[PDB]
Amino acid sequence: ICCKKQFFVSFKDIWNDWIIAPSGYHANYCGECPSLKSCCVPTKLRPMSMLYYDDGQNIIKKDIQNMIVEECGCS
Amino acid sequence: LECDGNICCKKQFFVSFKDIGWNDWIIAPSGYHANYCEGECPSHILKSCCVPTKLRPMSMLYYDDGQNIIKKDIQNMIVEECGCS
Amino acid sequence: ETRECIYYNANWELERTNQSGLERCEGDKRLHCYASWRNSSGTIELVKKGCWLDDFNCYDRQECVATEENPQVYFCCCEGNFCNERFTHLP
Amino acid sequence: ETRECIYYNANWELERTNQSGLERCEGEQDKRLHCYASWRNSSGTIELVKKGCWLDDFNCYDRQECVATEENPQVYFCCCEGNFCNERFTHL
Repeated sequence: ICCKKQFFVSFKDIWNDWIIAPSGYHANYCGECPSLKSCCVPTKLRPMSMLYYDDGQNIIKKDIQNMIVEECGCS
Repeated sequence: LECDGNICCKKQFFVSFKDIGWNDWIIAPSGYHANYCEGECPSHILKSCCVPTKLRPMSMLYYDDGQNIIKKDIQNMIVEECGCS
Repeated sequence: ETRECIYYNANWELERTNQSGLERCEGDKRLHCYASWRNSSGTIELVKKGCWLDDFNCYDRQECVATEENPQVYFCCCEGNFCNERFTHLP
Repeated sequence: ETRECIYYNANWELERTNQSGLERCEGEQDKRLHCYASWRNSSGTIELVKKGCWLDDFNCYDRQECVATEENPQVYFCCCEGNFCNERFTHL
């Protein structure tokens, strides 16, 4: 049955020099869905704040949307 | 990706806020794009459904309870792009 | 470089905002501007003005115009910097 | 409840923003609201980069003081919860 697993990621692991903060984020991922087809997809999302660079030493801060998976469900 | 005619399509549908009952509390716009993702999706390697892969916001001018006008850019109220799980 | 508009917050004080000046929009998709006012008994009371996000009803519209006939809050949309400084009404 | 925080933008001009003052953080229904401060302590002199609201991060949880943790970065950053908490910042 569809389940919200908690997967956390890193930035040097993938941007460590690009993104000032945070260092990483609780990302999470989505289980078994029944019969019309059903896949365990994300149903709820949260934004996350970021302190990174613009393009050429320009620091920025914006609340990026749909970057964290809050609650999964069936399609 | 388009959607004219099979595969993961993004159907484009408009909605009047009147046809839903919200025309009274929403000043602008008069409606929005209820787009959805319909289409067959290849096989994995489990399964794959045609779901949204992209959401865009919409600007609205509406009244809140206290009868006072707000203008907010409502996030994720428009399905922009579809893809397979 | 891309989009800048006239700003105006009739309720600026409680909302802890500027009462006016100019707002610079971010977004590639189109960037518009709006203007909301009241036309009740020979008086035009500004409600709001600022940046408006990609509304098709606002495309290729160089002039901010209210098309609706008998509204309590008027509204006009437009594409093109500071285009919302001036606003008119038809039907 | 409500949350306010000291605001700052060293580049307020080009960006067309107030240079400082408070910023009320409005957010998600039941989610927490924090504050941030970023700067560059490179010479022995401190440079305010930015200061503002911040949306639910875990690095900010239950921290009543804005403390920059990472050692020797080009850009220091600190996260805290509780109003105006970002006015005063430090490194550790």
